[PDB]
Amino acid sequence: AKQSMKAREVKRVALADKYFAKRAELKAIISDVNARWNAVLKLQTLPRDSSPSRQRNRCRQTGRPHGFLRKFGLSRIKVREAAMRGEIPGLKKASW
Amino acid sequence: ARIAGINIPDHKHAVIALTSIYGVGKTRSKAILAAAGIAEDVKISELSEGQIDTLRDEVAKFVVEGDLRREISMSIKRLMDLGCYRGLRHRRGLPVRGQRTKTNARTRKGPRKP
Amino acid sequence: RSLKKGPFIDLHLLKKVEKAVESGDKKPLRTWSRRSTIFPNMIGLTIAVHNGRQHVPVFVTDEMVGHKLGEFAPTRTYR
Amino acid sequence: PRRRVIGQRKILPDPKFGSELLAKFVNILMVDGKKSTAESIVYSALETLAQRSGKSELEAFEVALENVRPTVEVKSRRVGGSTYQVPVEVRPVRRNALAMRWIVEAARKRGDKSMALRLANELSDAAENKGTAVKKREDVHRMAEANKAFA
Amino acid sequence: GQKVHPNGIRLGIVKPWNSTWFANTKEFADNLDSDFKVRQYLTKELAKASVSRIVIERPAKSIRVTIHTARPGIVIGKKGEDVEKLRKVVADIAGVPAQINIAEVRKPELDAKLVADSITSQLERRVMFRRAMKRAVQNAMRLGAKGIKVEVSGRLGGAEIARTEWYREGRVPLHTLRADIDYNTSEAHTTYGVIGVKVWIFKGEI
Amino acid sequence: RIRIRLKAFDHRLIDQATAEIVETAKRTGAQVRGPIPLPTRKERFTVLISPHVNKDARDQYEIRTHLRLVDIVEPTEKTVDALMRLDLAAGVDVQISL
Amino acid sequence: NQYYGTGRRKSSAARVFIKPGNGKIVINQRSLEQYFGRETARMVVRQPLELVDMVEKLDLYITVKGGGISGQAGAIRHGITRALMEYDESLRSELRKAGFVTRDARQVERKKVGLRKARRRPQFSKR
RNA sequence: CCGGCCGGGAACUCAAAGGAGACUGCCAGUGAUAAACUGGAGGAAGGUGGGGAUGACGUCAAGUCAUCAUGGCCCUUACGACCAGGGCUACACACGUGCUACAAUGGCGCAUACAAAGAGAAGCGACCUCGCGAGAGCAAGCGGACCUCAUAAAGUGCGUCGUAGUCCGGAUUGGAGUCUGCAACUCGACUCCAUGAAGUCGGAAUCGCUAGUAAUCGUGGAUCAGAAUGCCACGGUGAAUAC
Repeated sequence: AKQSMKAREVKRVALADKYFAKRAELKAIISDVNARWNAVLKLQTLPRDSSPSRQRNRCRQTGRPHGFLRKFGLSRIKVREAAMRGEIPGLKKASW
Repeated sequence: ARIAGINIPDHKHAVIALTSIYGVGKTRSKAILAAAGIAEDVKISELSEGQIDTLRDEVAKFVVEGDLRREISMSIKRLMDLGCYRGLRHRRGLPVRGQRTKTNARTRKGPRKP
Repeated sequence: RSLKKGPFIDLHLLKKVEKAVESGDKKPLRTWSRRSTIFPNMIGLTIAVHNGRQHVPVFVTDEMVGHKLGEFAPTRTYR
Repeated sequence: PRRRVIGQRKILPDPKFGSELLAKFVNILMVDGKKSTAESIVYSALETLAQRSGKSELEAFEVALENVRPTVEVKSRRVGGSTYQVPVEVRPVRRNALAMRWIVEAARKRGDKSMALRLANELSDAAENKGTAVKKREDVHRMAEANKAFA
Repeated sequence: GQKVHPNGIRLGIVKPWNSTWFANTKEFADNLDSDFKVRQYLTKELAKASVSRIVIERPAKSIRVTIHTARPGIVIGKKGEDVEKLRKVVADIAGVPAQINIAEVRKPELDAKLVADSITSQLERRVMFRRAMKRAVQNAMRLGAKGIKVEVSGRLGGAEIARTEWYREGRVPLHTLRADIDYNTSEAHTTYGVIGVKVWIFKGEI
Repeated sequence: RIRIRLKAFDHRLIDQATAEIVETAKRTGAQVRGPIPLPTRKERFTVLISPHVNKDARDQYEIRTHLRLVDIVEPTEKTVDALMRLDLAAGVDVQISL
Repeated sequence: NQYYGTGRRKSSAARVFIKPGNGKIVINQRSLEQYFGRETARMVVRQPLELVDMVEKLDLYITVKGGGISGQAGAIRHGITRALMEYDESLRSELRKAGFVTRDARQVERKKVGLRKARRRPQFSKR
């Protein structure tokens, strides 16, 4: 789904684990009941795609944004296709 | 029974007849009767006069009828004279708090025209 | 509303407001940053706020202060 | 009912009087699957019915329900391309089923305080057959009496 | 569009899974996508080799890919340089130390992947479809094969409307769940577009 | 003492594997409790089956994770030497935590 | 001595133990009128004991879990009738005839896709 | 230490694997002595036991070129790409599907009982302290029949309200906040105080349901940083009626 969008997604992940989880430290530790200075609330001139709330969780194969399933990492369409062929282990039809 | 204004409520439990005062609901009324040391389920009949003006003395400590109506009106006028979104929105007569006007804005907008 | 800790403005708008009050209110400011809570030092400036297509000038009065910028720049034109 | 002739399921009798008749009466009264509430209403209402009439419990109920049971009822045919309201003889299970439905419905129509008073006053108004459910029975019997010409 | 995939409804009954690793939720998606990459690669790079199945299993941080193919010699080659090349690149893809095996699919005209790939190859060599289908049904029924149905579809012979034209011989009991129905599907990218080839092969009743 | 907790998607495969670990352990060492079964986790997935509109057509699927617990009591050196490097299972996760 | 019945009913399970003795009923270390005897139809745990009577016949220690009120009660009824192997297969003529040894195998029907609940189909517009 | 709490017991619930079981098998009657039907016994279940999965050849040149793949056509300093702000949330209106109501079979306050199914590591997050509350602080335990989400609610027992637009109903609006997130103005969710519309059972018409069903009551999950009255599941109470 539009190569550009998948490339954009990889950009957001790479910035997400470069800056944040290392300087997202700020928003967890210094924005707190400690002193204060306005400074670390203004030290969010980090490139806005380091934010991990900007990944979409696209389908791993087709990049489809909607219908994602976090367990399999795929959209519902590729979950069904692969589920029926037998590449998803353990998964089968359900009836109860 | 003429408490907090021209408000005269009576023949009803004191937690609920106090709710007739514009600016006290159930919580604030429990606060008035607890602060004045009055049981919650006595009427205004069967309640003494010194007891009544202890309720007057307690209801005087919150912003009620006139002061509250002009405080609310003052807030809305400040918004409509700013010309913010909440003021233009408040001014046209359309829902303020980001609700749906495509359909079902009907309290705020009034019964349907043609 | 929001935020027990700090209000919000962008750092570029912080610097443009500091330089705007230091060297006097000369010109309206191009601001895209509608995210931004009006500060009391911003009183008297003319800050044009982007409404999707146009920067509309907002003259800051004293009672603008507990508000975002974009409240004074409507985005949809209804007739 | 197109093909399937059916059986019927057996209801547990009343836990105070052992009456399956009155058990079906608390099922007719029950709303929203709340059976405890309905049997409380029936015990209160029939208890004040037994206290008021002084007879007993379920013979005061059986008299008050005996005055509202329909004899025959109208029923549509649509056989000869016409709308007929033929009179037809009611089966006994349907007879007291209609009796209870009319008592309960008329008791929901009344304007007293509690449901036990609405239904106690409705059964008391049906004991000397002057209530609303007896007007429903006389109405049904005027329809089947006017249209007697179809059998 | 209305029939269930006849492999998927038999997954616990008679047919096995082509992936037989266990994994928790942390690495289920990663193992699964790594399987898409090794089947994608290993399907593209053995297009001439007539490959039927590729079965992945992961015994304790190592992949074990089994290539069910009809021509094992062309997969292995003159002393198996091609196999060690393939496990080198599968070890590159999956990131684990790779093993690789080759299972010889004898009777290749009873395997639906090989039949659909056959008919697809013939359709993209511009032969008429009735020969491809009809030959496939005849030579598949010739060796065992208690039933077979093939079904091509879509703009067949270069038309401007799309037909299907399926054939079948013998018994293909598709609602019976203990039936060993070997079903598979290919696509023929011709100069008129895609032609879909499905083939069901009924082998036995349990 | 030594709990070995096995998980797999196939119940024939897990009770084969745990039968092998039981007879291995109590053959070499001693005091194996037994394959206690510990409820199957059924994770259900309900996907839309069509590539466009049509909500009401859905396909329901499940993954059943089976556990077994063994809980070998005696810490013989022979049973921990003989218990390692001997699984021959492919779709089983073992946990050999003491 | 000690006589057992398994006795389940819509997601309940009532262990029913019977010793011969008085007419007391002990359910989850609690009396009958205190467990659910403040509520609807405590008669149904007493229905198997009116087919030949319990007046001072047998003390029963019962322990039910799962289910609701009526589910637990029906589970105890089935549990006592399964636990009247105290007397022989005599009782299970008449106890069969009241419909008490039947495990009432009505369970809640599952919700099905495209239906709001088990059979209530969502309402359909114009035609 | 009265709590399965401990030693212990493996009976029981239960867990999960393997079996038995239900086939008109037996009996009576009716029937071409046939198929079968009706009734009866035994049995947990009786006649495809209940439910699901399973959807024939084809129909609608039905839906999807926007999941993907793809023939042809078309743009290729642009119909491609990057960015910020906006919009998809607009509102004289009309329709669909739902939720909450109009109450006393109820509202509110106090006490108290009984579930099933699930999810959880960049996660679920006890206990304890602070806050009226949403929540905050320190922080165990748990990759999990062990810990957490997590108190089921209708129910029941007391008291009150008393047929009032009312102690119904909660929309709307003002103020004060909490959390998530670079960021809640357009345009979140939740909390507290205040406000307290419309609505008193719905015109023509129309819909769903045959038994653990409808009705009604809660709980969970997927997507998800945060956002469900929707969707998918789970149990509690539990009908009426079918000539």
